[PDB]
Amino acid sequence: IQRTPKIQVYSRHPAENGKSNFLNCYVSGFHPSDIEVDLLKNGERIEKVEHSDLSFSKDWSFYLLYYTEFTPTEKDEYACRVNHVTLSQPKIVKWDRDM
Amino acid sequence: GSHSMRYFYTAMSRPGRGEPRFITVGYVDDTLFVRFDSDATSPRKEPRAPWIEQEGPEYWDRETQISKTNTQTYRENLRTALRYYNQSEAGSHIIQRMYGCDVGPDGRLLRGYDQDAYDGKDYIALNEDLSSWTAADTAAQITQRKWEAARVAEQDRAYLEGLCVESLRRYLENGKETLQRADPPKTHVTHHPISDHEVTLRCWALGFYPAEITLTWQRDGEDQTQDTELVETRPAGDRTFQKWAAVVVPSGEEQRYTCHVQHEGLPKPLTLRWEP
Amino acid sequence: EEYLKAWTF
Repeated sequence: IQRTPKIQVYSRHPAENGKSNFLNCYVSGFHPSDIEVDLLKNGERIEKVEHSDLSFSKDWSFYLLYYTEFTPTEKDEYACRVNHVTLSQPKIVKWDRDM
Repeated sequence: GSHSMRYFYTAMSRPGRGEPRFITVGYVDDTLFVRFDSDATSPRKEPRAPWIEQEGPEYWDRETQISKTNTQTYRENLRTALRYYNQSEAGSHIIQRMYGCDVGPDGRLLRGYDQDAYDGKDYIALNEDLSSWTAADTAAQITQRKWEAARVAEQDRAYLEGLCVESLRRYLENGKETLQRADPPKTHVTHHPISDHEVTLRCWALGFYPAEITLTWQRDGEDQTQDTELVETRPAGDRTFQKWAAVVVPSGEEQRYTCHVQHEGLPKPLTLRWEP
Repeated sequence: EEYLKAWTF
């Protein structure tokens, strides 16, 4: 009836401090389709984040990619914050350049 | 190689917030090429890949009309599904459809699809014979009865054997630079101590297209399925995909582990190890 | 290219 989202946060290219890149939050495996996804820089919502058109897998579960341009540094923390009907509270997943 | 074309419909009711939203996306393999959204400012079929942009104005008008008619069809379907399942008008429900065709290297039909789901569960599907239906329940059996009476399967077969493989052939030629180019994975193994006597070995695959890939770890030549963490293949946003597989291994034992990579862009499967 | 005919449930 309801399926909770899988969440992955990662970069388009291998991370290099001071080098412009793309920050991605991929949400997949969820049903129904309504979902709220924010990208965060040091806890604050990044503006003008774009996302892909709603699509789904062979098992009917939905997926979306949210993305924004970013220049990673040593100090700055990034994350993805996701809410869905299956979640009683928003789920925050931190960006780790090794994942 | 072998190729697929698929259209994916999502129709989602939203009582109190207007008529149900209808979205269509079309793919060749793992490449989005067309989209329609009923909530768009001036809804029409829009190109999403450069090679579809050479289709003339007649193509776009015809395709837009199909989507506008579908918006109404799938809104009716949502109303009908409410009735067949004895559901209230207060709730939000979803119908999905996927349909299209697979072809081989020679471009001939391998198989056709036309499947619908209701609230994420199978509803009705065209069988591989393209001449009969599988209904998931007594509600879908009503639809099956209607579609048998109307000879819907024959009309789907004609599309799947004709226009579906005809347009896919054309798209593959027009998009040959990209659609018929496999990008192999760029691979490497990373090594991170977790603790004194445990390390994580993570095998990475980056920059590959299409999305289909196999990544596995072996220890002493034996598959390590249970103790491998494998993430879902994920889009990079530049057409390509990424994936990794990780295993936690005892310190000093790293050389007993091998990562194996299979992808259509590789002429032979690759074997990788941690390289200190 | 899509198919222009769709029958309802």
